[PDB]
Amino acid sequence: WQPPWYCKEPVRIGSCKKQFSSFYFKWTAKKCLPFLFSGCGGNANRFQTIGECRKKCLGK
Repeated sequence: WQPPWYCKEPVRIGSCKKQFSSFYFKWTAKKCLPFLFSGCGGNANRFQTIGECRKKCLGK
């Protein structure tokens, strides 16, 4: 692994009055940080558990 898209890909929440759990891979950290996603306006840097986290941005 060498870093592709995901790691440097921006965190987006969206805007509607319910939030679902998410993790984004933080590029200057080297691990995933938690947030919550609303639904109405995200991207694709969102790992559903912290075990999916490492498969896009570490080579594991």
